[PDB]
Amino acid sequence: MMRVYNWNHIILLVSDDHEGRAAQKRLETLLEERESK
Amino acid sequence: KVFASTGYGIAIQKDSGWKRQVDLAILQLFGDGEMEELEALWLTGICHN
Amino acid sequence: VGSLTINEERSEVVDFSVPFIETGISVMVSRSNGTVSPSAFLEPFSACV
Amino acid sequence: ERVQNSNKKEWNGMMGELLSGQADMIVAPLTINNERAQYIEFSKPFKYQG
Repeated sequence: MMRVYNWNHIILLVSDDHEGRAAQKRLETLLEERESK
Repeated sequence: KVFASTGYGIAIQKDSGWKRQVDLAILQLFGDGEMEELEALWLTGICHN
Repeated sequence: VGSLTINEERSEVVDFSVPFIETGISVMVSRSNGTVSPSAFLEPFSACV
Repeated sequence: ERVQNSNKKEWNGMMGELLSGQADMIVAPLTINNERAQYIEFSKPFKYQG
């Protein structure tokens, strides 16, 4: 959804549970990018 | 009493992310004081004492 | 990597690193020195005696 | 400093507030190391020291 409308700010709320923690881990691994050049 | 107060650094292209990790290594150099030893190797006078 | 200074009209163009050597503008002379004791021993004794 | 029975090293002081987001920008006798530059972005040194 970022660079759909070029969006660049987010504040999250995690469910204190394995579901929210695992989703947070997945998005944290997703945010490891922009290694240019 | 130097009338100016500035510093010597390195020029990088704009928006080049490598300079962060370069400055981390610069502080790694600063963390052990090797540049004082190279100053003893390079920047040392005679009757400047 | 040459010995150039970080300056305002230079930092606006490109990206700069952390300065690693403190620098400053001064002047230098080749001066023989001395002093003057002006017509006395400058306040010779204790003035009470 | 390491938080007890949680094996987590946590900053204190000014960095206990700024890295926790509780504070805005800081003017200080900012002694610069590798770790503070790792977690806090820095300006150029205002007053050279030793």
